[PDB]
Amino acid sequence: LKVANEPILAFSQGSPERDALQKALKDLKGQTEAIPCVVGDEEVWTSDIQYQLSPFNHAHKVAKFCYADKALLNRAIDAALAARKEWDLKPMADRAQVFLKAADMLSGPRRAEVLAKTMVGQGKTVIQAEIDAAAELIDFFRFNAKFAVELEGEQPISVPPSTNHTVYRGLEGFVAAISPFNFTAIGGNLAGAPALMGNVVLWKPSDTAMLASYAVYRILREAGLPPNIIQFVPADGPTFGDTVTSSEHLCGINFTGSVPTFKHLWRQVAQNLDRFRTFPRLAGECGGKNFHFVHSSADVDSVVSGTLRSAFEYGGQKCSACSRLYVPKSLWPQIKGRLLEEHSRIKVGDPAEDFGTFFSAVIDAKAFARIKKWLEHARSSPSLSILAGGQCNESVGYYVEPCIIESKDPQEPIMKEEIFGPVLTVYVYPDDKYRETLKLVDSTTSYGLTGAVFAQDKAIVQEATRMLRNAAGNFYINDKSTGSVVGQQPFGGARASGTNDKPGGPHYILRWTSPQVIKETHKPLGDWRYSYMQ
Amino acid sequence: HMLRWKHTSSLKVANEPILAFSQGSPERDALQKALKDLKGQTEAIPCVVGDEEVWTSDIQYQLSPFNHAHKVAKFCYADKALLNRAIDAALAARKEWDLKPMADRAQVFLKAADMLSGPRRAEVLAKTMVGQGKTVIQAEIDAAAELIDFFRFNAKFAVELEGEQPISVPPSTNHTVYRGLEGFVAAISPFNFTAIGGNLAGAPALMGNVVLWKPSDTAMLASYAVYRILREAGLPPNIIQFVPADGPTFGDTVTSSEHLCGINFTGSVPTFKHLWRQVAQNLDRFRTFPRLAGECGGKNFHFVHSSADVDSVVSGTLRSAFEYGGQKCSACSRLYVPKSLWPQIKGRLLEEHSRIKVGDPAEDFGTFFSAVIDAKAFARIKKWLEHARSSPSLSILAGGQCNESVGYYVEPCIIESKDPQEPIMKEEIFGPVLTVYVYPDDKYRETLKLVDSTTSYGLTGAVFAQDKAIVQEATRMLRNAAGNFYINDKSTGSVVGQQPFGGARASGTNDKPGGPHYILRWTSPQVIKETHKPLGDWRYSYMQ
Repeated sequence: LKVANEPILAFSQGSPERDALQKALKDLKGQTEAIPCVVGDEEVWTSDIQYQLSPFNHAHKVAKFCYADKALLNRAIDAALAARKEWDLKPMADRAQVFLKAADMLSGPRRAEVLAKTMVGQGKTVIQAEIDAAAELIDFFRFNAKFAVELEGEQPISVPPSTNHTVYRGLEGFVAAISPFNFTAIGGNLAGAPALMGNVVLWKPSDTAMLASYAVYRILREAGLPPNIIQFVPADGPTFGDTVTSSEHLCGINFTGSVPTFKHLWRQVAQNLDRFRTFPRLAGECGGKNFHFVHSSADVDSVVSGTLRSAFEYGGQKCSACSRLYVPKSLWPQIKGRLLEEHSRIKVGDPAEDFGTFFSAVIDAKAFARIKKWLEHARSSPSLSILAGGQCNESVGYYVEPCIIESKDPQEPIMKEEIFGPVLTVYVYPDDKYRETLKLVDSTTSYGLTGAVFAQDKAIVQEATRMLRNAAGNFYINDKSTGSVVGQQPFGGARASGTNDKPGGPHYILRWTSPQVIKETHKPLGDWRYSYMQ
Repeated sequence: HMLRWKHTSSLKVANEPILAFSQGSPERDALQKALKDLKGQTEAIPCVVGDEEVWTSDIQYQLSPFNHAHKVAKFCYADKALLNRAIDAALAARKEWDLKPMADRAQVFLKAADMLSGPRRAEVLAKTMVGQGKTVIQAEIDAAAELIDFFRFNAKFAVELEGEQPISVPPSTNHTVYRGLEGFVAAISPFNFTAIGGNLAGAPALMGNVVLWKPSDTAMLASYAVYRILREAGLPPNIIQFVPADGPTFGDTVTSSEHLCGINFTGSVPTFKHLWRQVAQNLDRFRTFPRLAGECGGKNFHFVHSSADVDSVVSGTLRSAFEYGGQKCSACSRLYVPKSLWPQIKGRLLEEHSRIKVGDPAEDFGTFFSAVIDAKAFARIKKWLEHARSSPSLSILAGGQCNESVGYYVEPCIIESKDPQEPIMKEEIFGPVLTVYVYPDDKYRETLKLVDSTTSYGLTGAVFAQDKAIVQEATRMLRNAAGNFYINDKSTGSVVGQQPFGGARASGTNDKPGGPHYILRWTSPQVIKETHKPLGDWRYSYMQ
């Protein structure tokens, strides 16, 4: 199966895509969608009513949904389990066709819709929605389809008089998919990739991405996904976790989110290990405290633009966002001056009404409060100085200005802890301490997700690459630490950053299949004795 | 381009040929000599950390299963201090080993494979026969063929994996580095296959990991032989630490280290679950999330349809149930037979049964299988034989005796159950004990469901049938009852590269050692993107 990456559109004035997106945005203005839980084809409402708010205008309730209770979740499990055998017995190609059709729909007639719902519901600007809800999701669907179809061609050796064949079975049981607010595409992949491999899934989408998540769900159903293969089950986090880890039929958890939550689920599975019919597979992509490391030979313009984008795009709400910048003293006057000047030109505002907006409000009240706590810490710490930004205002939306901080302490808590907000901390190191500082990049935090080195000196790049081998699972030379592209930079890292199953690459789907090998022998067997025994 | 990437190589390997050991053959003469080399000998096997041979006070003996007066090895359990010293030294060796080209790491295993194939073949076979109680052919498919195949095929899979690279588009170049896991891996191997110990420790090492290998007490002699061959083949010090130990003690120590990054386990389900829980308990101490791999037991079936070839059923079932005393994770322990064929099959099984020779595999090559592994195994099997006599649902059709005066000798035993849910149909015995359930022909479908639902396991199984429609139906119905499924062949004897081995349900994590994907559990890939042009502005054109 031949596939290539979905083009990223330019959205120039008067372009078809810009016109379509403007209309789709208008289609959502003032609208609230009532989004039910979906079990099979049944739309189910509980009394546990919840609302998703537009981050940049929280008066706008973009969706009303509800939390599935334990009983509803248990029903969803039973219904899914009953549909699994037939789905798993379907040829891989037939299952792939659903995702390829969904991809075509997202590429064309549904593009504007999913972009708009991601913009209005999650607070993304045009381009951030485009690389996510369109390109990345489309790529996940097309590339995983290719990988899965080609996996069936990975067959063992047959020697006469026997024929051997590997059957890539889905896992027996159900998979729980738990997706984060920050990428529409990640939800699609967490539920979609296991389903592609013959699994059935309870999908708990993020509250704060409900609108776009349901849009993806409906597209999958319209593209031909049968009932009870993916159940759409928003729920209270703990309740969902407690329920799925209590079922003897749990066979996997596909998680993206916080370290402590993933650890909790892992421990719940371990506590209940004697109840399960098989050993559940846990996949978890968690956060990072990602670096941009600058050598004195760096191209300053690239450092500045790459760092502004990595640190501040989508309000810094990326697992891969740069939050610690290491700069040699010799380059600091240039980089400081340029960062502060460009900072003053960044527009924070309504991304639907003003396409000039660089980034918008953070996701919700809780994120706003957490980020404010870090800004307050930056105003308190003896080693920290806010160079620019630091303002926030939640009267209309959850607006946090981009903030640039200098730390005199390379080990300050702000250098170690993931904020998930538009907060960049800079540490200036003496040029003659480059090596010691590279070691600090590696040793300071608990994370291992992304990092970049900016340098134009080959020996330096080779040395830094070797030294930072385990400091970053996605490592960048002269580029920003965010924006991995499916099939080009498979994404993930180790240390505390998760299990590193590399979604976006060819091996990810292997976590969602439990292979069976069939040997058929075409001639009757001989005696049980062996010739040497005579 | 500041980073330059090498062309990846390819590797041509094929399965190691099984030798015939005919009279007057060089391999038979060599094996006889190697067996004589062991007669009356006790090897003192130390712990090895780096290149240092270390002894502790916890002295242990390995006995020859068929002559337990013969202590084939004296070894010792590493204490917690020594295990922690081994961890420290392995960790200090890891970065250099991980940075070695995959092809250089592969060379060690290819050299070891050649040594095992040729000059060391008789040695590892003899040590497996004498120490684990295997017959010639069981040792051959194991200590030679399978171990050699693991080393060669995994080397091929690993070298070729580096050719799996992502797409690059201007202005950037993307490359995947297949890093070893950061930390150490604990490998915990079982008594029943010499080859499994080699794979459990060796596969992670091949992928740039460092390993503490706790071999099975009852396979110490052969295991140390493999370890020595690896070192001789060029494995550097501190890459695989040879550390026999008390099982609980070993598990407590490795799961208490912040640097644990994997456990590669084959053995009992309860032990695997215990380790899994210990890792979960210590989750907050680890630098990264440890990867647990576990292959555990089965309760494997041969299912017979009325259309089956009777002779194939009988011979395949006798081998599956009784070879190596049924001490295989894949051994047939439940036989389902249709009433129409039971008179023929029963007659044949009983006749052939009476011809099975149990005895000393070193002294008498006529031996079909020998003693079970140890006193513990003997005791357990004895209790099951007693259960068969006591249970009103069970009847012993053949065998049923045992004698531990010289070796742990158990006759092959065939039992009929009238109850398809009898405990003996559910619980793994790991002994030469076959249970048969006879079902009415017209209930074959209902009976297929019973095959699927009766046990907690999903490892191996076979269907014997000449009807295509039936084979297709059974194959669909039994999809999750067996990770290795056989049509008209016995349920044991998977061959590397041909039948990748493993199963789910209670039988383990099913990572399919023997196949091309197993090595992926032991690498944590990094992707490097190098961009070759300056970046532009931070703004985008649509924002204008």
